[PDB]
Amino acid sequence: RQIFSEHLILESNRQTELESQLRNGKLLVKDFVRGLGKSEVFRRLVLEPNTNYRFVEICLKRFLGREPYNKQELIKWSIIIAEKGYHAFIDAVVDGAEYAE
Amino acid sequence: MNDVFTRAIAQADLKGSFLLESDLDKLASFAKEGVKRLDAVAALTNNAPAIISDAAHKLFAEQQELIQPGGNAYPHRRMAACLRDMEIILRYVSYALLAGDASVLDDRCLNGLRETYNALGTPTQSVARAVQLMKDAAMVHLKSTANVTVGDCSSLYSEAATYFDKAAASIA
Amino acid sequence: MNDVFTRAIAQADLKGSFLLESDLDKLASFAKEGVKRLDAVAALTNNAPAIISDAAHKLFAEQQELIQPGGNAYPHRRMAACLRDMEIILRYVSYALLAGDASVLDDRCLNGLRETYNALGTPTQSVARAVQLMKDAAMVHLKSTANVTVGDCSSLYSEAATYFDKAAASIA
Amino acid sequence: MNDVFTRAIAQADLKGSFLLESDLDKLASFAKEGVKRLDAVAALTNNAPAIISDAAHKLFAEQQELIQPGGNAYPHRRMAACLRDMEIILRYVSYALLAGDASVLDDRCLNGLRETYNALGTPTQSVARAVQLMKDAAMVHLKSTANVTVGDCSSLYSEAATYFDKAAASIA
Amino acid sequence: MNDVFTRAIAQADLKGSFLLESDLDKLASFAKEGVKRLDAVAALTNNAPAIISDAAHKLFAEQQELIQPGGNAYPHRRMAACLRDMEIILRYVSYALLAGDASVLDDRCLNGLRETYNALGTPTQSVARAVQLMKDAAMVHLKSTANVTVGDCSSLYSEAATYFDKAAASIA
Amino acid sequence: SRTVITEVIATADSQGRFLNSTELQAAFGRFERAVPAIEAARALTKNQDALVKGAVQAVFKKFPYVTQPGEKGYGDSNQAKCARDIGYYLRFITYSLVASGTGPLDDYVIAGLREVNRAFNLNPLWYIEALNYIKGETGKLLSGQSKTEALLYIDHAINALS
Amino acid sequence: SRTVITEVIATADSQGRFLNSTELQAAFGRFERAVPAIEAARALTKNQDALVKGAVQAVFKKFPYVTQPGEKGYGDSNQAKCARDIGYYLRFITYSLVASGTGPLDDYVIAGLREVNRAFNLNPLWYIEALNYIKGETGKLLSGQSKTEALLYIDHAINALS
Amino acid sequence: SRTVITEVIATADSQGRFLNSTELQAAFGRFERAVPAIEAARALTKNQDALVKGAVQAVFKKFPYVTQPGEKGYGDSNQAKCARDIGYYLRFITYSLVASGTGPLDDYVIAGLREVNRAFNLNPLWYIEALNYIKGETGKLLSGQSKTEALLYIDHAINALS
Amino acid sequence: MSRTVITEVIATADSQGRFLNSTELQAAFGRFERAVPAIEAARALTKNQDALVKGAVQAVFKKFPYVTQPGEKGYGDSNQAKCARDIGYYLRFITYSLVASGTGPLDDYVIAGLREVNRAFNLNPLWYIEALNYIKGETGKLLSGQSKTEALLYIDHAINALS
Amino acid sequence: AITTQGKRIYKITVSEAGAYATNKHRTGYRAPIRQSNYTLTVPYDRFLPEMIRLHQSGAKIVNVTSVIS
Ligand SMILES: CCC1=C(C)/C(=C/C2=NC(=C\c3[nH]c(/C=C4\NC(=O)[C@H](C)[C@H]4CC)c(C)c3CCC(=O)O)/C(CCC(=O)O)=C2C)NC1=O
Ligand SMILES: CCC1=C(C)/C(=C/C2=NC(=C\c3[nH]c(/C=C4\NC(=O)[C@H](C)[C@H]4CC)c(C)c3CCC(=O)O)/C(CCC(=O)O)=C2C)NC1=O
Ligand SMILES: CCC1=C(C)/C(=C/C2=NC(=C\c3[nH]c(/C=C4\NC(=O)[C@H](C)[C@H]4CC)c(C)c3CCC(=O)O)/C(CCC(=O)O)=C2C)NC1=O
Ligand SMILES: CCC1=C(C)/C(=C/C2=NC(=C\c3[nH]c(/C=C4\NC(=O)[C@H](C)[C@H]4CC)c(C)c3CCC(=O)O)/C(CCC(=O)O)=C2C)NC1=O
Ligand SMILES: CCC1=C(C)/C(=C/C2=NC(=C\c3[nH]c(/C=C4\NC(=O)[C@H](C)[C@H]4CC)c(C)c3CCC(=O)O)/C(CCC(=O)O)=C2C)NC1=O
Ligand SMILES: CCC1=C(C)/C(=C/C2=NC(=C\c3[nH]c(/C=C4\NC(=O)[C@H](C)[C@H]4CC)c(C)c3CCC(=O)O)/C(CCC(=O)O)=C2C)NC1=O
Ligand SMILES: CCC1=C(C)/C(=C/C2=NC(=C\c3[nH]c(/C=C4\NC(=O)[C@H](C)[C@H]4CC)c(C)c3CCC(=O)O)/C(CCC(=O)O)=C2C)NC1=O
Ligand SMILES: CCC1=C(C)/C(=C/C2=NC(=C\c3[nH]c(/C=C4\NC(=O)[C@H](C)[C@H]4CC)c(C)c3CCC(=O)O)/C(CCC(=O)O)=C2C)NC1=O
Ligand SMILES: CCC1=C(C)/C(=C/C2=NC(=C\c3[nH]c(/C=C4\NC(=O)[C@H](C)[C@H]4CC)c(C)c3CCC(=O)O)/C(CCC(=O)O)=C2C)NC1=O
Ligand SMILES: CCC1=C(C)/C(=C/C2=NC(=C\c3[nH]c(/C=C4\NC(=O)[C@H](C)[C@H]4CC)c(C)c3CCC(=O)O)/C(CCC(=O)O)=C2C)NC1=O
Ligand SMILES: CCC1=C(C)/C(=C/C2=NC(=C\c3[nH]c(/C=C4\NC(=O)[C@H](C)[C@H]4CC)c(C)c3CCC(=O)O)/C(CCC(=O)O)=C2C)NC1=O
Ligand SMILES: CCC1=C(C)/C(=C/C2=NC(=C\c3[nH]c(/C=C4\NC(=O)[C@H](C)[C@H]4CC)c(C)c3CCC(=O)O)/C(CCC(=O)O)=C2C)NC1=O
Repeated sequence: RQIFSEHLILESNRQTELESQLRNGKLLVKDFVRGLGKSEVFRRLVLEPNTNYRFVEICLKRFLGREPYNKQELIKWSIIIAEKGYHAFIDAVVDGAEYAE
Repeated sequence: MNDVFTRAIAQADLKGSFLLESDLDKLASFAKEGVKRLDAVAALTNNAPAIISDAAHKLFAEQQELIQPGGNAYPHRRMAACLRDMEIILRYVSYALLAGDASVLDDRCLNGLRETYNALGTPTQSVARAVQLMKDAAMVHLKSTANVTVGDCSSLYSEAATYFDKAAASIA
Repeated sequence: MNDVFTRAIAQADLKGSFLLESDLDKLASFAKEGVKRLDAVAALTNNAPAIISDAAHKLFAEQQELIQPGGNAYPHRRMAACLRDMEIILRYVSYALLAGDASVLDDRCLNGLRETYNALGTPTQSVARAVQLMKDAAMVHLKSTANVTVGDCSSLYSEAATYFDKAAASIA
Repeated sequence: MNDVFTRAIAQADLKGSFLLESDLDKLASFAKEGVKRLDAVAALTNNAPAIISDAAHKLFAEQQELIQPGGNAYPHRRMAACLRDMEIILRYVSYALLAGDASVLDDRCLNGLRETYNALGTPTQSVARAVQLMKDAAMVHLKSTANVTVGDCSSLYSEAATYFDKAAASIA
Repeated sequence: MNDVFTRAIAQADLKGSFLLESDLDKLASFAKEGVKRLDAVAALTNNAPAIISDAAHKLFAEQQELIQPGGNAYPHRRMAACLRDMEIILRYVSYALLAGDASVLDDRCLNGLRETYNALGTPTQSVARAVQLMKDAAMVHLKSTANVTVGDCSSLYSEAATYFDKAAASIA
Repeated sequence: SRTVITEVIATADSQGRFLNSTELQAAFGRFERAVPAIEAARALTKNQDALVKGAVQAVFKKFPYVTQPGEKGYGDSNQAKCARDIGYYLRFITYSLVASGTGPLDDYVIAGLREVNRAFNLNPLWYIEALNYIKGETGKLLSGQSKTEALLYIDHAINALS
Repeated sequence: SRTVITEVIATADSQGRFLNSTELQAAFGRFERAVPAIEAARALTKNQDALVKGAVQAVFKKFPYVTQPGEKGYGDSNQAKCARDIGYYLRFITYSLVASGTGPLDDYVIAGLREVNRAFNLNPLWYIEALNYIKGETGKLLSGQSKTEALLYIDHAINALS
Repeated sequence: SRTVITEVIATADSQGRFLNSTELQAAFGRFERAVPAIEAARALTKNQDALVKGAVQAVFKKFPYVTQPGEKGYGDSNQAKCARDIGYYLRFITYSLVASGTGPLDDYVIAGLREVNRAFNLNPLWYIEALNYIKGETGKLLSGQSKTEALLYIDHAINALS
Repeated sequence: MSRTVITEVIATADSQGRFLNSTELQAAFGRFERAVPAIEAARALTKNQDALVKGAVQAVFKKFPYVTQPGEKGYGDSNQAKCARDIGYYLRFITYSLVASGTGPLDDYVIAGLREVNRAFNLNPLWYIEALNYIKGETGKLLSGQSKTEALLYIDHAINALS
Repeated sequence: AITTQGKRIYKITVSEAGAYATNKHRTGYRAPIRQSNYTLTVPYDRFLPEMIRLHQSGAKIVNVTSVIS
């Protein structure tokens, strides 16, 4: 619900590998969140419709829990996507200082 | 993200009907020329450093005010950002050339880029000029007859020109 | 996680020299049979729920104490867990059969499954029995010549047998 | 993390039968005396800070080596940590009191606290002694019947003694 | 993660008394030659790539089994790890030199390096010989009296040699 | 949707790299397989009416009781919706054939299938029976390789339902 | 123990690069300046006992009910351990003066100050007064750089108290 | 390492699903390029001995100043290192052609390339033009599918170098 | 937005949500003492800018003869001019860093994006390393005592980042 | 993570003994406190950053094992 927004909670969207790893205890919550971000459903349902900047806004609201400070933050974050993939964007967000704090 | 096949499928589904035999024939012709399309895409991919370097040299010969102190490409970070932007746009053009539809290029690259450049103070006309220079330096490479079978790739050349012009018109 | 071709390449790298001609012919002979291996893996995938259903029916016909209260697969969630384990075992075995290398199956699926069942109290012999039941069902579905051309695939069936046997022995 | 009702249901499911009328009778006997248990737990909760202050004062009194430098309880932050440990173990005993089962005690922290205190180096018999003496201090408050209607409280005292001593024996 | 001054204060806390004036004299002398050790640390940081390059060159010259296929640093990304590890080790040694205590060295990654190199299969004797090689190179680099004022620094050299040898003995 | 080309491009775009040789090999495989798939799509498009009507009738045969009063199959409207749904499944199978990927099915049909079937109490077994009928008649209508493609997609739909 | 040089090492270790100029030259400021700080540490060592007693009776003075029976002040051994605690605080002041940083103070005494204060009904105001008294003495005992060395740590201690 | 079917299994494993029409079509397109890439690797392995010498000589031709003393190119052991580098590149190109994917060349050469070339002070343009010479000579050794596979892989290595 | 002593102090105080403690103002005092040799060095280095740049250009050409012949990067009057301009840039940012008492000007204006620009334009880092080594040699004479060390720290930092 | 290096996961046994406890007592607890010893599985790509985080955070690791190979 925090990542996929409760309307994508469908049996087709259900990451079962991540869930089983979590249930084992071999997966951290940070890694479960990251794996949900780095998933086909998150790219196809969230990244593809939106531009890099609106996708950054969504990811800041959902992963950090806070809306972007201004449009310049959208701009500075969108370059990670544009140049290294939204996988590198998600890794930067979830392995950042703010998420860890 | 759409290619030609998914574009046809989506339009047919909006009409709520199967694909007509004309549409299937069009897609068959597309698939038949797909090998030439792959050749052009590989030419663009393998020559990305050459294309970017030539476009940069030409652009900074034409527009010296970029590389002057107080210009928009003056320090090393700004020059590296310039070259990075050119590489990214070339990447999305090659994606759109493989797919056959400019939907990926417009959706993922150009959809809000002019607003970004205005917010950054970047001359959008200079970015468009760099994109046209990459067009020239690329069609130099797409037309390289050597090492491949000879044939009529005029349609692919027109398609690549349209994608580059779409990029330039979107940024500026 | 490798395919057999990567195994040969890595061995060549370890011994420093190129691939011998014997190795190259072995790899080419495997590869020309690849369009013949695709039908086998497609037969495993297209019939996967049927294989799982029949294997579960036979497995729970053989042993009732599991379904019985106090048994390992008595609670409804634990029955679902049983079903999902059979599913994943079959899926990763099909992965390995396609790859022609059994290392993927050990590296990603079978690495710590035995220890997981040791920690969870599940009898490993029952999982081995389930894997062998899926062995039988998979062979049945693989032999079906309907909708495919006739041919001699003894290598494929024997390889699938070895893969399922290794998985079953690994679990217990 | 189990309740007396939860434990009864667990055994009933294990034997596969319904809940026997004797088990229901004992659950009803427990439930009719619920306000007993709630008043004890609530008084313990309300008077916990005074209990912990008294416990700290005495454990400083009889045990002296800690308070001077070099002991496993000199520093001020280490004092905050010790107060937190005594508070949380008192709270866990309160949990076991309300639930009526020690599984809420044994499973959660007692398992790991053993190796934790072995690794830290702080003596465990001192911890058990502090548990017993804080039990006495809390029991003194638990006697207080004022502001509340009078009644019997022996069974709750026996259960609390069992749980405190169980925690001490686990730690020791 | 404790400085020599912090370490001395830690023993003062352990004794629970003040710092004796003799220890104060030692610490004042340490802060007096702090200029000298800062120059040493600057000479270590500024010439870090040169030291690492010389150490790598002669380490690979002396031991050929690593570069060759199947060697611990053959795949051309394992040498990435080799050079990165050597740089990290010299960063830690510079940290220790500035702090004047090995506690900052022990706390961060001396404990884990041994077991990580055990798990990876990296031989520790090669790493230790590399540490001696960087020790010799850094000794030579810091000996350079040019561009700096002349003075007595044998104490610093002994400290640095002890730190490098201690790191190598820890990994080996 | 999700085709070979789209997976290639999206995988490149998620690592932020240019399309390299392996991606172009996959695209080449798609472009070579396009001919049998388009042939299969044309075959299933020509005979859509016979396939849909026969599938509906096979569904009714397997479950006669559904067409009884008070059940889902009674009434002209419900059987018209039956024919409509089988037409949807056939349309998306042909779309997946042309696209050379299960993307059209995974997006249009399979995404949200369980929720919708459980909400309207539609038995998946009806649709599996209809798809099995389509599977059977594809063998007659299609020979050789286009049959294999159509069967791959119909099997994917069936496994999605069951 | 977050001392300035150790903080340098940490804030470089979290990153992948060596100690740059700012770090080295801040260490240089410390290495020049340590002499007045350690001088003030030894000076406060020489005057420990007088500061201990004087602060004890100063806190006795401005808050009279402590002198009154029925409070924490009442009790001979109580007052003895009160003097022991103020001696702890002066020892930590000397520790911080030696360390050229606020690390030793925050390591032991400030860390979890409010929790222990509440648990033992020892509000910070009494210690605030004691440290104001000790600051008044350090105002006359030490002059020059060492005066500032004493005053800054005394102020950090009182700010942590308040 | 990585191949085409390796990427297929990786994608399917990530999505937690069985191999579909897209993935098996990619595997088919990979197995169709099996034997032409095999013959390309065969041809490059046959001639390697002349290519390595020609490559180091073309390197010296492109950078005459390197050969003179006081530079990297001067020294017989340096000559052997040049030959070994060229042999490594050609060997991994053959491995990649056998594997039908740029994986072995990615993990055996490209991974860690820039920082090694910087740390050992090896100029990448040397290898860029050495691979350019190897490209020129593969232009004549082979023709057909094998030649274009060799061209793609060599060009990928070249773009990696720059 | 540079990373200087004062600004690193302010940033590490802000991140912890606290006022500037003793040690922060303490390091700031160290910096304000540092500044006098730094400004002296920057003055002595900005006065001699043209001779330094000229000597650096000539030294680079001497150490790299091959760049001078036809068909290379160094052939041509325009490439001469851009060599002089690049070395002037490096010198100007070294003086900036001296004044600011930090590597912020160099790390932001020159170092960040250095490798990408060099690679794209096929510029060899060794040219600028030799130019900066010449500048180091000359500022060995131009500067005395503290100022020489302060200038050499930043020239060494630039050289290390070039390598 | 597809390559051979993305393989070969590693298990790490971590204890949060007093070196971690001091720094966390200074900084403070944002979350409830857990047991000292735990087994944490990390891939090779994240192996180095994870150990850097563990060492900087002040924890002491008990034993490192190669789960794969
Ligand atoms: C922030 C500071 C800064 C630096 C350092 C900088 C370096 C720099 N030098 C450039 C041109 C150049 N610079 C040189 C330098 C060479 N000339 C030869 O005489 C020497 C051997 C050698 C110098 C030692 C050359 C050859 C070029 C032309 C490269 C080309 O365009 O192909 C360019 C490309 C802009 C153009 O085409 O004019 C940059 C970005 N730019 C900056 O904004
Ligand atoms: C995939 C879609 C996409 C693209 C392409 C994109 C480009 C982009 N260009 C940027 C800045 C920039 N872009 C340029 C390039 C321009 N200025 C020069 O003069 C040239 C004339 C011209 C290039 C030909 C420069 C110099 C900057 C730096 C601005 C700055 O750092 O202040 C930035 C933000 C700054 C950063 O984080 O580094 C982005 C995000 N963003 C996107 O979401
Ligand atoms: C592994 C990745 C891959 C590559 C590298 C590739 C190249 C490639 N190009 C081919 C034919 C061709 N290639 C071209 C393209 C050329 N025409 C002009 O000369 C242009 C310079 C240039 C494109 C802009 C043409 C026109 C054909 C023949 C088309 C036909 O016969 O149908 C063929 C088939 C050989 C044949 O038709 O006899 C291949 C394999 N295909 C791939 O799947
Ligand atoms: C990497 C791929 C992967 C595999 C292979 C996998 C298997 C797996 N099955 C599990 C549970 C389980 N699995 C079973 C299966 C047994 N029941 C018996 O009927 C059968 C003989 C046997 C099935 C073959 C049971 C009973 C449990 C629950 C055990 C318990 O709760 O105590 C668990 C524990 C974690 C969880 O389910 O949340 C794993 C990891 N999980 C994965 O992510
Ligand atoms: C899109 C996915 C895809 C599949 C599924 C595929 C399979 C495939 N199987 C083929 C023939 C064959 N298929 C098989 C396999 C079957 N023979 C026996 O009945 C066994 C029961 C069974 C093996 C388990 C065999 C043995 C051949 C003949 C081998 C040959 O072509 O020489 C052929 C070549 C002739 C044709 O069908 O047009 C293909 C392309 N290719 C693909 O691109
Ligand atoms: C899961 C619930 C939980 C438990 C079980 C728990 C016990 C516990 N006590 C600890 C250390 C400690 N334990 C004690 C208490 C001992 N020393 C003396 O005072 C006494 C003899 C004795 C108490 C009666 C002290 C003082 C420390 C601090 C050690 C240090 O900071 O170095 C630690 C190490 C990490 C930390 O303190 O944050 C734990 C986990 N804490 C919890 O959050
Ligand atoms: C806000 C939460 C809450 C509390 C605090 C609570 C206390 C509480 N206990 C009651 C009954 C009672 N409660 C007790 C228990 C007391 N007898 C003594 O031994 C001890 C001081 C203590 C047990 C440790 C007794 C003896 C009764 C009379 C009913 C009976 O047990 O027969 C009553 C009903 C008063 C009446 O009889 O008219 C209340 C309000 N009830 C609540 O819902
Ligand atoms: C911020 C970094 C830093 C710099 C820039 C620096 C330069 C420097 N060197 C100095 C003296 C000195 N410099 C050294 C350096 C040693 N002498 C030998 O030649 C060795 C090769 C060499 C290093 C091991 C020594 C031993 C002294 C005299 C120490 C003393 O008398 O206290 C002084 C104090 C004298 C004055 O005020 O003019 C400074 C400022 N020192 C530093 O810590
Ligand atoms: C915080 C700092 C820290 C370090 C540096 C550390 C050591 C370390 N070395 C590693 C691999 C490696 N390290 C080396 C280097 C050694 N092997 C020999 O050949 C060289 C002479 C020698 C250089 C000192 C090599 C070759 C590997 C690759 C082994 C492999 O691929 O598994 C790895 C695996 C992570 C990765 O490579 O991405 C670690 C964590 N652990 C730490 O927590
Ligand atoms: C993307 C493709 C797609 C499909 C496949 C689809 C199926 C579908 N069929 C529906 C109605 C229905 N569909 C049927 C089908 C039954 N009729 C006969 O009896 C057979 C036994 C059986 C068919 C094999 C029936 C009975 C209803 C009416 C159910 C109701 O109104 O509650 C509905 C409810 C919405 C409405 O029409 O009001 C859906 C969503 N919808 C879609 O958008
Ligand atoms: C070095 C680490 C450390 C610190 C920081 C520390 C503070 C501290 N002071 C305490 C008691 C005390 N603190 C004071 C001081 C205050 N009370 C009166 O109101 C005075 C007016 C006022 C003095 C200005 C007194 C008098 C006590 C004795 C209370 C008692 O135990 O009876 C206690 C209770 C346990 C004990 O020490 O016996 C602690 C933990 N203790 C430590 O081991
Ligand atoms: C399997 C992956 C792999 C690659 C790619 C590889 C290249 C390579 N060649 C090296 C040595 C070297 N290689 C050369 C050759 C270059 N310099 C000139 O002679 C020529 C123009 C040019 C050759 C075209 C030289 C000179 C050295 C010595 C390093 C030095 O002098 O600084 C080194 C440094 C370690 C050593 O071998 O001693 C590497 C990493 N080694 C590998 O294990």
